[PDB]
Amino acid sequence: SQTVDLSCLSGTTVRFFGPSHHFGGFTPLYDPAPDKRVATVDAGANALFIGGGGLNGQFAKTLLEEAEKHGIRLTPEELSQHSQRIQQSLLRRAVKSPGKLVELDTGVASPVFARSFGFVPVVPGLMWEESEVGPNVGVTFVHILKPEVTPYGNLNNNVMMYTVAPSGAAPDKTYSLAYKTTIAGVIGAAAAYNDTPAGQQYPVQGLRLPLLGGGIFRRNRSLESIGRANAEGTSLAITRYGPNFELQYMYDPSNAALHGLQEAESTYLASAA
Ligand SMILES: [Br-]
Ligand SMILES: [Br-]
Ligand SMILES: [Br-]
Ligand SMILES: [Br-]
Ligand SMILES: [Br-]
Ligand SMILES: [Br-]
Ligand SMILES: [Br-]
Ligand SMILES: [Br-]
Ligand SMILES: [Br-]
Ligand SMILES: [Br-]
Ligand SMILES: [Br-]
Ligand code: NA
Ligand code: NA
Ligand code: NA
Repeated sequence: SQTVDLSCLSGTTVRFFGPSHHFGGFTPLYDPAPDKRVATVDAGANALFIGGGGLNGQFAKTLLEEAEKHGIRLTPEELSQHSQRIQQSLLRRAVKSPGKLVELDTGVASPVFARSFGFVPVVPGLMWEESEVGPNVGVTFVHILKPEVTPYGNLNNNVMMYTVAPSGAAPDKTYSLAYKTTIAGVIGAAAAYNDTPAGQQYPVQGLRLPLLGGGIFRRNRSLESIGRANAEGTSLAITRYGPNFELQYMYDPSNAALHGLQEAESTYLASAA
């Protein structure tokens, strides 16, 4: 990988991953010997389950494999239904206190989650058409994982996030608004989490991100337009919340997130001329 500080993100450290040793080069969600706590952001489904294909399926696999090692009986179907129930409940609570981090009651049982939070920057569907961007867009969840499903048994791998990105089929104007809102929810939820009691003990020191909306959600939208939305949304979210953590972009052979940030960086260099 290559790591640089971006002036257009107020000096935030960004790590751009190259191809991994794995088939297809995909970046692992969690590392075997991390020296800081990097929360990886699931490109979630509108229906809020952990499962299915792509990156969301890789999160399911990671959690299911750790559970199996610990002798926890947890099927993919149980994980899908459970994570959906938890996150539906968090979404309901978050919509009732929009723009605030909300926490699920600690009395709720979970085989995977020790503590769970939700955040909507604005009520989904209030400022855009759900028929265009899709349901539940902009919600981000933060989960502290139970030790028994924490990758490598390493405490620095005990936080995941889960975010619902807009559909690429939406018109440009509303897509840009929904996308910027979504990135605000990602950075804002993590920054807010770091101001909770749980976050004092387990601070998030980096985010590991895909290009959100860049998989099956993009439909016929160009990766270029999505990289531009990500660069603008990330710049704005960092201006709002001033997070201390670094950003990492998982390997993408299109380099779409990278290209969006490169364009914004050069523009920033020229902003006084
Ligand atoms: Br690797
Ligand atoms: Br490592
Ligand atoms: Br849905
Ligand atoms: Br399933
Ligand atoms: Br709102
Ligand atoms: Br909605
Ligand atoms: Br917002
Ligand atoms: Br807390
Ligand atoms: Br996607
Ligand atoms: Br944009
Ligand atoms: Br922070
Ligand atoms: Na759905
Ligand atoms: Na599945
Ligand atoms: Na996504």
